[PDB]
Amino acid sequence: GKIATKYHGDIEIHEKDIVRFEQGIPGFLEEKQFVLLQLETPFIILQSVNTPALGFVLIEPFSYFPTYEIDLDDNTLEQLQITGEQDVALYVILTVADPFDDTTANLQAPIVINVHKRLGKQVILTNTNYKTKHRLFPEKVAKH
Repeated sequence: GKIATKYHGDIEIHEKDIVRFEQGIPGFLEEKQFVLLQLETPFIILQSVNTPALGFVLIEPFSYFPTYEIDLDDNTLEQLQITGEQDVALYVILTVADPFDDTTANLQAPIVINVHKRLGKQVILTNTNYKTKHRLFPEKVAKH
């Protein structure tokens, strides 16, 4: 099938490309089908198959946040059929700034995918030190 996208133009996608988010994503419960499209960069677009403008910029968190450590709740593990960490790909969503060096990531709400089962969820971590905005880069502007 063919879809429109935010960053890639019109593309052809296969059924086996689709990751199903059975609960949608927070704010958009009706958005249950996404494809992951590499920004030809360490960046991947979480692209809705139904709504072209709904395309989020993702990174794999450890590339910028090497100590990122989360503990998924039992309900999420069941919903995504996760048996161990080998089943899982993790991503965090960026809030892209201009200039890019001011970009932040939401470490509180990672995207969690069981890759081989093609199932996804955005998990909101409630028990943790992580916040909605963590800079990807150290501060450059001088400060007292």
